Amino acid sequence: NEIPKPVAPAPDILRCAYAELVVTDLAKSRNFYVDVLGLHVSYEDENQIYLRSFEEFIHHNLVLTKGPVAALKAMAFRVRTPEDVDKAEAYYQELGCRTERRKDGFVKGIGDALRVEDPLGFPYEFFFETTHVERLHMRYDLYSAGELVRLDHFNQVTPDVPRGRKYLEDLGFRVTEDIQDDEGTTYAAWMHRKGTVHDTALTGGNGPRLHHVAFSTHEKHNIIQICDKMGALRISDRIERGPGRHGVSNAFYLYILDPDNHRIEIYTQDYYTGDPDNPTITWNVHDNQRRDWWGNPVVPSWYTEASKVLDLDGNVQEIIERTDDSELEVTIGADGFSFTRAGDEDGSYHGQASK
Amino acid sequence: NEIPKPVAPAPDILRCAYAELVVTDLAKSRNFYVDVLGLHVSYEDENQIYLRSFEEFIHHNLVLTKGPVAALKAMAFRVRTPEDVDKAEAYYQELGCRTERRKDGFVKGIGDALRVEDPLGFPYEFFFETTHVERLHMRYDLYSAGELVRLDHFNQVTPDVPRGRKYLEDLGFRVTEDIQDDEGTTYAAWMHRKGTVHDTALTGGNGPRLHHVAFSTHEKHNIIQICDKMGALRISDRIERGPGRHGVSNAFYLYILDPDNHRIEIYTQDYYTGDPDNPTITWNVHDNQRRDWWGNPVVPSWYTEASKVLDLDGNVQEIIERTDDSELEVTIGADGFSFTRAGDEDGSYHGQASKG
Amino acid sequence: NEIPKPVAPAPDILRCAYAELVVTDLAKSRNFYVDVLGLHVSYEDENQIYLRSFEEFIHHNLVLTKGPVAALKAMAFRVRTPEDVDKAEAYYQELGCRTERRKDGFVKGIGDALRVEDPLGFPYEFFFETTHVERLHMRYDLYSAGELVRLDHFNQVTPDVPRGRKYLEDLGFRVTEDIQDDEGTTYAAWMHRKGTVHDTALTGGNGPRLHHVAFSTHEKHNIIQICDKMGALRISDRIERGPGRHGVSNAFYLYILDPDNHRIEIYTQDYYTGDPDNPTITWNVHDNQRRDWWGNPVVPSWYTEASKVLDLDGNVQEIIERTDDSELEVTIGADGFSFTRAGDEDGSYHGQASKGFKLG
Amino acid sequence: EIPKPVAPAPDILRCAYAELVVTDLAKSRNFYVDVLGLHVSYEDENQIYLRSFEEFIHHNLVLTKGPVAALKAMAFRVRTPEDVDKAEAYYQELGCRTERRKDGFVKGIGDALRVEDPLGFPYEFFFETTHVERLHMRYDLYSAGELVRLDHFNQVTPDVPRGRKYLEDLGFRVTEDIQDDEGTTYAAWMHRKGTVHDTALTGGNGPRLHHVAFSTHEKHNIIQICDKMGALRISDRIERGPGRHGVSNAFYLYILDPDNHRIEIYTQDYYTGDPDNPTITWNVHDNQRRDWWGNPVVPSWYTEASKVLDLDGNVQEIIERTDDSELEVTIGADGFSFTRAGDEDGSYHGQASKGFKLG
Ligand SMILES: O=[N+]([O-])c1ccc(O)c(O)c1
Ligand SMILES: O=[N+]([O-])c1ccc(O)c(O)c1
Ligand SMILES: [Ca+2]
Ligand SMILES: [Cl-]
Ligand SMILES: [Cl-]
Ligand SMILES: [Fe+2]
Ligand SMILES: [Fe+2]
Ligand SMILES: [Fe+2]
Ligand SMILES: [Fe+2]
Repeated sequence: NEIPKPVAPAPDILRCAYAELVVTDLAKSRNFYVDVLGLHVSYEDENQIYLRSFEEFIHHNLVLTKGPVAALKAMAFRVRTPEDVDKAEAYYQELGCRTERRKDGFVKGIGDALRVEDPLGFPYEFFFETTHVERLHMRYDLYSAGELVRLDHFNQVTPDVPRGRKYLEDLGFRVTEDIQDDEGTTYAAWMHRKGTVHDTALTGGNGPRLHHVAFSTHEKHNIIQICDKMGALRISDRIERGPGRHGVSNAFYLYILDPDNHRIEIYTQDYYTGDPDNPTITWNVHDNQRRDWWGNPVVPSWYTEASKVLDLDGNVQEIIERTDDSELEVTIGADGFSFTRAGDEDGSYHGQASK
Repeated sequence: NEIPKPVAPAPDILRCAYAELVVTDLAKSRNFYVDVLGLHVSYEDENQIYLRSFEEFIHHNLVLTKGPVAALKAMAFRVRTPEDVDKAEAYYQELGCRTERRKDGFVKGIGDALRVEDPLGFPYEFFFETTHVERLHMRYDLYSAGELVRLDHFNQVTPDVPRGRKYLEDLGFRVTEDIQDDEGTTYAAWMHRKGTVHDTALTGGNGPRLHHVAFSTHEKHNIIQICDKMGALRISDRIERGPGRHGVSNAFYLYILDPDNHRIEIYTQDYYTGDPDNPTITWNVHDNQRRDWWGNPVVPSWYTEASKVLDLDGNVQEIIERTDDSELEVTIGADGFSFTRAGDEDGSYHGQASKG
Repeated sequence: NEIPKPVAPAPDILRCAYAELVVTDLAKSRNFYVDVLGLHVSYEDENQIYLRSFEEFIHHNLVLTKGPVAALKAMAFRVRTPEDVDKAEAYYQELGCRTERRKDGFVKGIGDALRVEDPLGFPYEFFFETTHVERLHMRYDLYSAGELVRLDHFNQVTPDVPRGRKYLEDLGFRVTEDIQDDEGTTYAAWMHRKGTVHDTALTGGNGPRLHHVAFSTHEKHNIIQICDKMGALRISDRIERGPGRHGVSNAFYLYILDPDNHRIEIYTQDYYTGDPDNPTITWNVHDNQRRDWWGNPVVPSWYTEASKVLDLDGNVQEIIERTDDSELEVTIGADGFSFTRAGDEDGSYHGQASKGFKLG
Repeated sequence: EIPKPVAPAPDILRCAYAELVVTDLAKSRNFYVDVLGLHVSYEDENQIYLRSFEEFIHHNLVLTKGPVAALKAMAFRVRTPEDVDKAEAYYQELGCRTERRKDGFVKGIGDALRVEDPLGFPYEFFFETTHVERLHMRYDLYSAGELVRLDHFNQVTPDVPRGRKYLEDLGFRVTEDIQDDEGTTYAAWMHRKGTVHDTALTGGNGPRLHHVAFSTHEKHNIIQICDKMGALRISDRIERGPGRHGVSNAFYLYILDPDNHRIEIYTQDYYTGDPDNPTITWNVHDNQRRDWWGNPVVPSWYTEASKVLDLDGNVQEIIERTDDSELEVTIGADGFSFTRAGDEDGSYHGQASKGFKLG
């Protein structure tokens, strides 16, 4: 059942670059991503909105495409050279995956691009060529109190984390942190190319589903302001979880829900991982500071809800149920538990979440 | 039932000044307030620790007094003149309250002071005279990433909020914000002298009990650091609620628990209330943004748990039960309700707390 | 030349409330205060713009009034009761000052108001009645990265600081901080009613002139953002001084210049002064951490330039020259001196400013 | 011209640490540990080894007691052990003096190569290093001014294009630079790790070390360092700032250690890891290029820098810049700068911005 390593060389992946999300009401989505969140328009028409963060120079970090069923259509990684698109094609072909190459791109402002149904059922895109736009990094006349400054990562729900981890490691992603138990189950892994804690991450669950797309801010007060704004707009019900400090990654975070329930994380101030012997951190699944360092409870919807993903024909990918133990069940379910201090019943929670 | 307005003039109260808290293990409490929270020691011996915030010049903002039963011993307000302590004494005597006056103070660093058992059963102190100490407001060589800069307010649990409110208004406190419902019930009120949202507040519940004492920080990141530090110390279980943004008050906040479960709020960035026609804001009790503006749920312990208070002899005040509706029950209990948008079923909660 | 204490009781002043500035080009001024700084419009027409801060509930904190000569037309203080406007009139009449009373106000959204040519030549207004507006304190859908949240203070240039200080003390302002030297000269004083470091302040120099109006932010990053935005708009030449940490007041600060060179300070995180025995802090004029705690030099324009003020007829008040020693001259001038550490030659400056600079 | 070797360049990850010679170890310890809050990895009577809050390698700064304060080595970590062999072959082909120590020059570094590079600078290349407790979640230690990473070095060298070409051959990519309309280069910034820079060249007499830079999380952390220095009554050791840079867009501060070694505190520059990352060239007369808010650049910033040592520990001879001086063309008596290109309003002629002339 393992995914064999191709003999063909892996493409040299720089970073996560953009996501294409199918949305059902383009105007409602535009209000969320432009008016609430302040992303910058790179192109729009009656069918699509192309958006970028404050410090981006490539054409976009987010494409909103009107469609009948809300879903992730592609999660796109930029590769180092044009020849790396050829490498990506040969690599996935050797893996036995369905691939589609468009020499003029799938979306505006991207050139030669390869989309694939990857071995975990996810629609990945690889591209080098992209239309450069004005880098807005010093446009403080446009800067919002909640400004989103970079695209940081994706998070994928998949049933077998070790299987997916090994596949991503072969593609050159390096694991930085993970969550395990003493019995040897892996519940989640984080992995990177660009020298932050992650470009993508695997959350154990029924999949393929897209858990979230994450944008960063400069400072913690910028995340606070997003929350404050949502309260002023009386859409606080769309704040799912946070704001908090993560255990894994050490980042300050917030999770919010778009009009189609696509989950967006806002994230800041993780650490440098670019050294090849970067120390890998393993948390125990029962540690109540692993996800929220302050011990705040993880709402069940965070574990159970995630976005559909599409195949290359635009149809929804069938889901495979996780057979490994469930993080939700072992921590906050009827027979779950967590601790503040390992071995101490004081500050422990049994069959219950924290707080 | 109503508390009459005295003929005697009310004392001119400046602000909340300090609390004296009884604690059971002086060493454990010191470690919390000094090592974890960073408050500054004005004086300490084997029985008491006198602590002050970064910007304070009066002797202290907090006195920890070792004793057998953890409780509030005195909540103190400073008055404008020495003659206002005379006014306070005559005022509470007309109210028929027990009073006790000491020209040399009850605690170190306070001179002529009046303590009273007020009409709600709380131990109030009024004083003018205090020993000035080094104001540490520019001692950035001492400044902590979580620095507590000022004492901001107290919050009192009392069963009948309107009764208490009228009494505090006659005493010169002005109501800035409150929480009511559509059936004539008041659940909470905030009231001030110094021109911030409050110097004290009333929370409807069984009482007298002390809900919390609140200290300010300069910035929101200072509150975040307190949380981060508690995680590093592996004492995140002592974070009760927050961090968040309040609806009422608009302040950024955090609630933590000391070793005797006394609740401390960290608070920043409320607004100016010093004009006498300052607009009074009333929230509906079912508005899920009233306590946490982001809609985060209020944990039941925040409603049910609070500190004992002492009388002037040092004995615990008997608790009188609230008969008015319970904010817990009407918002997050089995028959509770809250809304995100008034009149919208979407984003409303029936018989449970927000966010799952 | 002491100003006597009246027998008539002083009005009970709450706080500074608004300033009326005469501006020469209303559109250019609106661009600065609304588009650059983010203040909120309460009312406007062809002649005036009425602006308020994020947390204000009275009608306005600033009125911009088109006129031929840019100047301060009124610094306004709110009093506690309607009766305090009568008290103000009686008080200033006893002081021998010219006064003008308008039962329906001088500017929109203010009711019964008294304006006075005060003993230092400044146009003060006292009022209680004002039209309440929507308080925007939780309108985070409007909140700017540089949001101005309150009006904090005024600062006045006057030739004789002790004379003015005594008069303001009789009026009920308490001095929180001052700058003096060891030879009896007062260079500046800060004084309050509302329980912050100040509602107004006196800066020694030729006057009457208005030094600045100050607005506060929530946090230091908000002030940084104003600077950053001015850079992006390529108007960094309108940043006069800062950003910095003050010694006096301990506030984080920035000084900028509007289209008519009216100086605006942005300010945050001073301390509580409401207790009646609040300790008064006196800094020595030669302490190089007194104005900028980090030792950064005070640009000469900060000491020399300030706005004209008008009398009740709208004519510019004549300027009276300061004869006391000049803060500029004694610190950064040719015979000037400043220290980092009292009594240490190392980190001291002789005949020049700090950090490697001299007067242009 | 410095030729491109046939031998492959070592794969450089990032700047890693500097070794600074200091004259009074206790006074230097007070500055770096007590004032700035850096974390001790090792110390004795001869040296102090210091790391930032988020570091896992042994150290980011070695303070070595010696007779003459100077930079002794600026060290870059390479990707594999074999890259140290590549460094050695590369610099030997360049004709540079090299010294190889299989067990390191300083504690907590293993196999290492030091070289006197073509610009006169003592560079070290290493892979092997002793891992230590990564303190990134130790909020019980976190100070209000916490220094979280080593970010970069800045080198003073007389001929910027000559140095830039050599660094490009070594794999560094230019992100930003400062030039004039007549083709003079005043400064260039260049990176390996995907930030604006790992090292930078400032036109001037050299070799000299301009500064070492550490990062903070947020801008308020830099403000606190200034506030703390005021409280300690050492504001005279704040040289320049705080400010926002034009070049790099980072929030910054420059301070001076007890031997006048300049330390920058820096935060919130941008991502440069894509290979077609857009370069940005600023005009030397643009008064927003160094401080975005137009604050004047203090003359000492342009004239003063640290000595550097050769592999024997002797001070490297200084070679004079012959290209135009940035100080002179901008803030000297014949200099000029502008706020808006072509606008006399907001321009400065023969003095610095904001009303000052040179002291
Ligand atoms: O600790 N977890 O909950 C994490 C850590 C990093 C992330 O970006 C995330 O989405 C989850
Ligand atoms: O803009 N300059 O002054 C710069 C920009 C970045 C730096 O790291 C520096 O030392 C100077
Ligand atoms: Ca003298
Ligand atoms: Cl609340
Ligand atoms: Cl000043
Ligand atoms: Fe994430
Ligand atoms: Fe409170
Ligand atoms: Fe001011
Ligand atoms: Fe630098």
